[PDB]
Amino acid sequence: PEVLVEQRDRILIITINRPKAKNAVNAAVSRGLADAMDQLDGDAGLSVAILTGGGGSFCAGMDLKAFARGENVVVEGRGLGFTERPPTKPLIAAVEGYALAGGTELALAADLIVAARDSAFGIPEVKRGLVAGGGGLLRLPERIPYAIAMELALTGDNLPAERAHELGLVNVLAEPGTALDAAIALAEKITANGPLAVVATKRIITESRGWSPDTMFAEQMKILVPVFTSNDAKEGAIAFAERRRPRWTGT
Amino acid sequence: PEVLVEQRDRILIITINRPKAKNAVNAAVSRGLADAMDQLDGDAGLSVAILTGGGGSFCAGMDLKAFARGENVVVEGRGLGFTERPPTKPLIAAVEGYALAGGTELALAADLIVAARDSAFGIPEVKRGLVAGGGGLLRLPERIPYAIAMELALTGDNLPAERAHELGLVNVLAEPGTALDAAIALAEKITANGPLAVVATKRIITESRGWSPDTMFAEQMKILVPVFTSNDAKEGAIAFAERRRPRWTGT
Amino acid sequence: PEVLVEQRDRILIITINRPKAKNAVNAAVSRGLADAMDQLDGDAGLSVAILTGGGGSFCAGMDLKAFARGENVVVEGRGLGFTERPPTKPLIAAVEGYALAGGTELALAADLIVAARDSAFGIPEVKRGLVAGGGGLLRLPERIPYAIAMELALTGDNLPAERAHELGLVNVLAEPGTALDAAIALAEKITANGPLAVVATKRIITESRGWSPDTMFAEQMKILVPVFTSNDAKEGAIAFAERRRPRWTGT
Repeated sequence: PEVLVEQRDRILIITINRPKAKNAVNAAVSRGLADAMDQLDGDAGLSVAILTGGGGSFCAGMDLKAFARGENVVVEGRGLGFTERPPTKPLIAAVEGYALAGGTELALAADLIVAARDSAFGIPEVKRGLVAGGGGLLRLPERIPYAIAMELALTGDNLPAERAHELGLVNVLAEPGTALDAAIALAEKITANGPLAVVATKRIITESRGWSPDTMFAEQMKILVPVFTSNDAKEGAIAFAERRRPRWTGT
Repeated sequence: PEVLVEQRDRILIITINRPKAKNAVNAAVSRGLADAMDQLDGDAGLSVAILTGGGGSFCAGMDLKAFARGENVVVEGRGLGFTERPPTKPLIAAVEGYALAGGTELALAADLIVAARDSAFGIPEVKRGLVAGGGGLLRLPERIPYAIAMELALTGDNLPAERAHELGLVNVLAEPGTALDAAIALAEKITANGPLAVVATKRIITESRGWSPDTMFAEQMKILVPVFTSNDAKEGAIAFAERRRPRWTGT
Repeated sequence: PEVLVEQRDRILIITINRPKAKNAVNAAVSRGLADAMDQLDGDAGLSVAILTGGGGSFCAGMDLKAFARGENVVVEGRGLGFTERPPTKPLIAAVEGYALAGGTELALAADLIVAARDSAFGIPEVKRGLVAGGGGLLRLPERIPYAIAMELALTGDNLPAERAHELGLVNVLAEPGTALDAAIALAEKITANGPLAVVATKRIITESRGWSPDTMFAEQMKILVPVFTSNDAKEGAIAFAERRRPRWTGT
């Protein structure tokens, strides 16, 4: 299987299993990722997903051999796996080695990035006379300073993970080989919080980028009201009062 | 009094005076803050305000006890004091200790933040099954890198002031206990500049976020014309020519 | 000549030649810059431009003496040289010494900034009772953290290049006196990539700021299709396959 899926408590671990091809995205991998996100969002037993690449490399981008023969790597309505339709639940990318071109675009479509100190990002498409069309040009300038995003886009240069951490692209710098365990620790903190409040918090942040300051509080209030009337909200207050862990139901 | 107000030259010092409750915002504090901003903006003898919390702690958020009994902490049209209606004159937050939840949202509604090296920010609402609705989810992603804002929102973790300074959230790192004096020095630099030009500069920056590149220069020009025809503009030129301090009138 | 223009391979070097006036922009310099950009964009033999100031100083802003006598420094439809109409090809600013007021606004209207370790930026207009109207208030908050942009705007303080590099404003920190050579190295990396893909990458990044997430991929696709059907795209693939340098034609 070109994409491996493992359930661990409330956490879905998604592993691109194409290491001899540096985990490049073909049609198989693209469909596997989309299915994995449909599983994450559709299963009430899951809170967070982690995306990683096996064997020490995250993702070299779209498979060039598969692009050559004309495979349908881009699935209409999802893009490269999920670049044009990110999941509603939180997604963490855990990055070893190279995440280049489509690979950096997979990481950008996640919410959070955990990267080994020796890993690298980049969008080298222009070096081949191409353009990064998986959302890298639309998200990188919103994730790191605009001029740096512009530089990486125009040169195709690598962005080493230490610099990406300094620029705010990488949330956690991990020791080489341990990115996945650092992402699990981050995912376990997110799963310990209120499922409805977590999904509503991300929804407000992502959908507010297409809102207007005119109407930002009004729009946000519609998302807030179901969380504040939720059973979990009452359980949260009782558990904090009794100095114990809350037992979420997702209602 | 739950909010203390002091006039020092052209600077208004606003102190939340509820230290045994960690300066949490009840109805009293919320109304006091709104009044303080109305005083700042309405008094021609004032240029800048500083918001701080007494006793070594900025603000623990909305008072939970007051939220429990149903106090009207949120005043319609202002939010938590002023989160939904920031003042037109510059506001500096000086942060000792913890600024959490609503407290971080008060700081975000200011223009500038001075923070002690040992202070911390955070929005831990999701840990209780709630969501930060005082503007934290709408401003933090515009103040620090998007992924970091997302991480703090999803985990509820603390953001230590040193990191917040590295991320651009904190303007000045102060020695512990001295945040207020560092904020005064920053406020005194702002008050030395042209009052109309200062108020117009902030107005252009804040209102440009809801403008369109199509019409950005046109909109900005309408704000520029009164400042450039102002008496202060002529006084600014004369004083620089004569190598002396300008005497602003605010006209 | 108050603006010097030199062609070196595919790189246009634009030097403000007014060093006794600290390279301040008068009507002459403003028209020279606009002409230089028309040359860059109109000549198919050029890929990238560098803007610098001769003698160790980038640009002190608009010439005050020329503003005093009423020269038309701002040319309608271009602003200060090009602040209101940046070129379509990539522009790099190489900064020695001071880049203040209009000077920082010239640098902001570029795509990339190379700055000597001992150089400084700033917008001190408010210190004279004026406002920075050359785009500094509209671009700085999109280039460095919002609160820092706000601080520099309200105080007029200098932003030293080392800090500007930490904040993401400066792409490359250069040794003092060597900014121009560092900018050439950066320009040479950009010129080695596909001309159409480079111009299309910048166009997507700049025009996406005025797009909506609703329609962002649709808008981007219209720019992508000519690059992907281009002769250069095929040459890029052949050259990478044969492990040799691609010979771009710009078609």
